Order: sequence, then C-alpha cells, then structure tokens
Amino acid sequence: MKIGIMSDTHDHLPNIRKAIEIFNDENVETVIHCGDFVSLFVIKEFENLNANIIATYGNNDGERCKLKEWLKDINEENIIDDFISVEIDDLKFFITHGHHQSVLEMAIKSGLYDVVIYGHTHERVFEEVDDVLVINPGECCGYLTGIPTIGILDTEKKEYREIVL
Ligand SMILES: [Mn+2]
Ligand SMILES: [Mn+2]
Repeated sequence: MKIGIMSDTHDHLPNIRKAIEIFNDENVETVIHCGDFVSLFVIKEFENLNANIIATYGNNDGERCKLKEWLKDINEENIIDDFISVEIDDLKFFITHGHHQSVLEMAIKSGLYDVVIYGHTHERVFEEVDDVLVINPGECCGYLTGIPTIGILDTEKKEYREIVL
C-alpha cells in the first residue's frame, strides 16, 4: 500500500541505487518517477527494483523511445508518457515532470484529482491546496540544492514523508 515517489535522478548512479534499495526494503507496490533519468543506462539499474514503474518524461530525456522499450523489457507493466493521469488505491493522480507549469497549475486548480505529483524544479514541496495533495519529491541527485531526496506516500492514511540519502 506504499507508493514510492522520485524524480530528477540526473544519472547519479549512487543515489539511484540508494533509492532502489530503500524502496525494496519497504512495501512500495509501485514507484512513480517523474524526473529526468537522463541516460539509457539508468534503466538497467532499475532492473533491480522490485516494484513496477510509472514514469514521466523529463525535458532532458533525449532517448525518448529507447527509454520506453527498455523500461518495458524490465517489466511489461511499466509506463512512461509526458502526462500520466491514473487512479490508485482509490485516488486520482496527475503526474508530470514540472516541465509545463500551465498544465500543472490547471491540474491542481481543476479539482479533478486528489494527488498531484511533479518534479523538474528540484525543489521538494509537500502541500495541500484545496483537498489536493501536491507533491514534488525533490531531486534524487541532490545537485542544485545539495539535499538529495525521494519519498514514500501512504495511499491508505493519505500520509507522506521525505527521505534524505
Ligand atoms: Mn527538468
Ligand atoms: Mn532536472
């Protein structure tokens, strides 16, 4: 019943592994990654991730179709689009790389989802803005802010918390 959240891994292999371990060692049914993986080899490291993967395309993600195939050879369930609007554990999700703010803003203001997830900015935030649970797990790589993070969301109690690496 635990969903893993992460973003902007920017090829940092170490922190990527540290997150892939932290996730396994827990429930974590699925892992949302809205970030810029940035390079194809990042996808191999994930072959070691127990849960499945719902990813979004970061704007730096060059190999757009290679990433998709690869993510699948790793698992048929794994999905990756520019925008993913799904329902999970009886909850409406809108996931996207922080990329396009206009669409992000409207997903929140709209009132069609319960939970909204994005990244891009590298600034982790965790706020409730009109019933909407808005989450940016921050930068797994820790490059711009120097604070490397990821996060786990409780789909049951609607509870969440950051994890520093
Ligand atoms: Mn970005
Ligand atoms: Mn980025």
